[PDB]
Amino acid sequence: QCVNLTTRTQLPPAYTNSFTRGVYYPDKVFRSSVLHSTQDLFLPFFSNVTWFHAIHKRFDNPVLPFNDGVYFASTEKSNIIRGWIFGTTLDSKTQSLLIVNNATNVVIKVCEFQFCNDPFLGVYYHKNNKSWMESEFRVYSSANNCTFEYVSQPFLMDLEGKQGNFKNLREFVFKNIDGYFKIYSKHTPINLVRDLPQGFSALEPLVDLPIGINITRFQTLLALHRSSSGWTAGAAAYYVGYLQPRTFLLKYNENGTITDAVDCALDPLSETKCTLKSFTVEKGIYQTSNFRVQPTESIVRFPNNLCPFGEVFNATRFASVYAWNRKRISNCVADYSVLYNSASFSTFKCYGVSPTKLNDLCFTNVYADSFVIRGDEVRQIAPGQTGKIADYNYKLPDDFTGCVIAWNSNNLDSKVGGNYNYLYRLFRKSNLKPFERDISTEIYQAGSTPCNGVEGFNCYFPLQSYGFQPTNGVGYQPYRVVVLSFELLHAPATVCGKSTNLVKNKCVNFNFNGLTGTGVLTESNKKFLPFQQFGRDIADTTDAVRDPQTLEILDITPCSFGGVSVITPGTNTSNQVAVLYQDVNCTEVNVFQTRAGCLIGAEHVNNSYECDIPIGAGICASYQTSQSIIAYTMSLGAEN
Amino acid sequence: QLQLVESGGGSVQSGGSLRLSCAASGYTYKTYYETYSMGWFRQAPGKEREGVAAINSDGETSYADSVKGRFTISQDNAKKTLYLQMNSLKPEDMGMYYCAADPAWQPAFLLLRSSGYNYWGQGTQVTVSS
Amino acid sequence: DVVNQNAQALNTLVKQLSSNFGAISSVLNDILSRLDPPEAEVQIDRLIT
Ligand SMILES: *[C@@H]1O[C@H](CO)[C@@H](O)[C@H](O)[C@H]1NC(C)=O
Ligand SMILES: *[C@@H]1O[C@H](CO)[C@@H](O)[C@H](O)[C@H]1NC(C)=O
Ligand SMILES: *[C@@H]1O[C@H](CO)[C@@H](O)[C@H](O)[C@H]1NC(C)=O
Ligand SMILES: *[C@@H]1O[C@H](CO)[C@@H](O)[C@H](O)[C@H]1NC(C)=O
Ligand SMILES: *[C@@H]1O[C@H](CO)[C@@H](O)[C@H](O)[C@H]1NC(C)=O
Repeated sequence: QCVNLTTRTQLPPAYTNSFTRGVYYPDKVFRSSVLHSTQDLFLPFFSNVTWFHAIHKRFDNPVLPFNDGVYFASTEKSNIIRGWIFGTTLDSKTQSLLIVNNATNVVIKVCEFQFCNDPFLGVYYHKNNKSWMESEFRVYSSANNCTFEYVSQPFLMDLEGKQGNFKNLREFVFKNIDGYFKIYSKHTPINLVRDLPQGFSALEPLVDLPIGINITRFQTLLALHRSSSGWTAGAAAYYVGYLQPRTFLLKYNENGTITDAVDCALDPLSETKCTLKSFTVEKGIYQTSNFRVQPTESIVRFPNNLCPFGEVFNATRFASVYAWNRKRISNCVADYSVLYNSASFSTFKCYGVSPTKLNDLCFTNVYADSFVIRGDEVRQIAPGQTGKIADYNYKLPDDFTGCVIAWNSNNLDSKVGGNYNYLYRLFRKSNLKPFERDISTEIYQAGSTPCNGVEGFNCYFPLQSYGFQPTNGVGYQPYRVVVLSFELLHAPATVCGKSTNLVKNKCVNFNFNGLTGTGVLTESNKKFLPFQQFGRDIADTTDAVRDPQTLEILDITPCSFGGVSVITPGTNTSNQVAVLYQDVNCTEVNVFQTRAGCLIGAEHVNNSYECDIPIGAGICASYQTSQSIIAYTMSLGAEN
Repeated sequence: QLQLVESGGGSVQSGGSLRLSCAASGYTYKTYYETYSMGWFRQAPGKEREGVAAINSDGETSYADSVKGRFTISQDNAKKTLYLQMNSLKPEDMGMYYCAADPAWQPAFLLLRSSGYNYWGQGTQVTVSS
Repeated sequence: DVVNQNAQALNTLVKQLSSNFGAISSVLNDILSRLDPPEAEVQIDRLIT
């Protein structure tokens, strides 16, 4: 519940190592004495595992992740491990997988169980008539929303006193593959050599529950007993491991069990064992895989003339809605970051643009219908809004794409004399056309009077004037309205608008002038004409380049030098090896320079011997006298 | 005509943790996109309709600094449903919440101004007792 | 003739990479980073074939 542990102390994270553990049966398949390999989420050899234990003032309970899949050791003596809380986010809003056994039943409930602030199991009253009674059945608060309650057959809950050795060595492998919360276990009673768990172990499946949920966390229901405020915790430890996608080489016996299990990436000798499908390697040099120089990073060069954005947007001579000055925008740097920092706007409405890729994606033909109107008439210029503007003189179509940008200039365009020169339309004769300037300057005849210029009797003059007083309200302010229309995907893009540094002599992954290339970037010496950009080789590939931002001649040398060569003697002779990389320069990392490549882990000799293990270029290898692997030029014969 | 359905109200105390939700209705989605400029325009008893939590089509959230640090507006574009996790309601959070609509893209300094919203929802009410 | 024979063999083996083999282009990054990956699997399958 909430009673805190008196024996809780922050013990340091002792990083022990899973030596030979982590080998399980993959499925129900039998073979007879083959060397079968596979690759799956495994506990790797000689990898860190966090040492956990209990003592009379150190007793903890870590929230541990269950992301990939976990390994679990347990060196009990008197059942210090009791149960498991396999909760995803340790919440009762979702269902937490509870596993518990009080030496009666392995009770599995896929239910919503609330994690208490300090749940604890344990035993007490072990002086007279003990019978292994339990401390507190208060490891939860809520109990609801059960999909599948389950009781398996109870395992060997060791009520028998087996003290001393770690014979209660419980190996638990837990993972999920497609809703299968599988238990891969095998209780292996140890044989005492010197006090420690190490040896060749094999594990098997026990039960599966096809549930279909995820779990990302776990704790473990511990026990308390004294050889925990009133009944302390004894001396019993365990390890905690994970699962990583290693590649094993399993050897089977005659009658079922695994005999040898060899992980690949532990040393390249084991990699050679993986490749050759043999646990015993004969005498000779071999070849495991390839070598790949890693690309370090990338170099991207953005393009840098400018569109009239300090000119049209900062103009003085303006237009009207009755006749708008259609700006011609074609093949200019569409600087939309200087459109972005302008916080002086009033109404900025971008309908069908790519507003994240303003500078990235660029457009075919941009038409800026910029015209200054009265303040209230901004809400009508929209696909979906009509009225005094949209159906009278200036129609955006229903296939409109572009922005509508407005900002006020009440300090300059307002006047006591008033900006009555910019005239606007009030009535409507014909159905309004999209993107067509209606400049019909004829009297709006609404009757049987042929006006033809005169006003008065049935002669309506809708060509009215802006009253831009210096004390205008919010509806009469002169807004510098720009409806930035454009044309999308009907031409190759003309109106088109943060580069990186230059890194030479390193294996990077550049992106110069559309192509994303990879190689060590040096500087060439050729004669590039200023239009000539791409050097081609005899193999018709990219050889020598130039930055489109800064004029400079470059040279490219590709990465991924050669492959992996493995030098070994006979396995019955020795198990020390030597590493050779195929025709590389000594860069990666004893270290020798040969014509065959950079040699690793050998001794050079000022003599010459008869060739046993050849390498190349008249250089052979041998295991002579401490005995090690020496590198030497081959003896050509007896100088008789 | 583009319409919206406010919901998510609830009469709580001073410091309530609720969530708003704006169900998308209407007939016009006048854009080639499904991402829009929206915002929960609260109109308090005794104050005007004000931009409290607003977000545009790119995700630039617009907040007021008196209510900043508690609320969480999340425009779920896969269902066109605007949300506002009303966390720890101060006593000025009472009011009729209006999610407004726009088929366009507004910046961070114009999402709070309700002058450019020609499509308005119904409205939801939250009673924040002090 | 031996050296030129092996040279023409290696040059032919390199120049067959420039053939498109019925794909969009002979460059792998153009197929993998532009169009549909369930279609790029078909195209890369043709390329590897
Ligand atoms: C385990 O972690 C420690 C960090 O404390 C590190 O020094 C060590 O190399 C790791 N691996 C092994 C096998 O101990
Ligand atoms: C899968 O795992 C995540 C991570 O905890 C969890 O949030 C989610 O509910 C799980 N189930 C599904 C169906 O995604
Ligand atoms: C054959 O099986 C028996 C029992 O099943 C086992 O004891 C024996 O070790 C097996 N043979 C070999 C060579 O392992
Ligand atoms: C590359 O090899 C040359 C000699 O061939 C040597 O001088 C140089 O140091 C080597 N560079 C690296 C990085 O190994
Ligand atoms: C071989 O002899 C040279 C001098 O000729 C000496 O510099 C070198 O160290 C010797 N090799 C070894 C491995 O000691």
